[PDB]
Amino acid sequence: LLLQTNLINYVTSIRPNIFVGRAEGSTQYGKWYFEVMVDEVVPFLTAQA
Amino acid sequence: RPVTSPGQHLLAPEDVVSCCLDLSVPSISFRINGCPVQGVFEAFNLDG
Amino acid sequence: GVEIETISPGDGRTFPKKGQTCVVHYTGMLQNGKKFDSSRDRNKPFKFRIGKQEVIKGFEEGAAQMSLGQRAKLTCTPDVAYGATGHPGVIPPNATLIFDVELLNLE
Repeated sequence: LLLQTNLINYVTSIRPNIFVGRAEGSTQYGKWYFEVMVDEVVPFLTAQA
Repeated sequence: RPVTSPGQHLLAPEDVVSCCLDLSVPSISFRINGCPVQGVFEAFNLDG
Repeated sequence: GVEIETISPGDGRTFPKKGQTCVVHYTGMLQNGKKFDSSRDRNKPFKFRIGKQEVIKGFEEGAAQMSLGQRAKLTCTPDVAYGATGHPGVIPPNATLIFDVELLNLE
């Protein structure tokens, strides 16, 4: 019923400029693969996650 | 929506994660270090 | 009673033993609700000794089923938790409680 308050951290994101899509035949056969690496933990920086 | 898999944890340091997509049939499947995860997505619009 | 979903890193062998202190960094969460209590924002470890029967049954039960270093997603039922009338003024009646704990406890 009443309003609530809480601290909250940022959530932000970035993209490669890698565009694809199912066209009417020139879809470039719809097949790409991801890969990521992380070299950190930092489970609790200040407060939340 | 948790998924059962071996080696369950958050994104630990020194790990590999990836994915694969098919535009023919909507099928988004993921995988991690060692083995793939037991969960995919399907049946979504792809008009963009 | 308790159905944890642990997380890998940590020792994973040194279980708690009776009559000893257990540091935590619990952050409460209501079922389909909001945060109501936490110690990370308060910056205090919240030491407590198992065996004296002062903390809630579900929290100590979940702490019993784990060991040093490993994070977890504790779940508690209303009967195990406050859910007969509820903790007054904060928890409603017939609640179902969630917790997640990290620690650097001595033994």
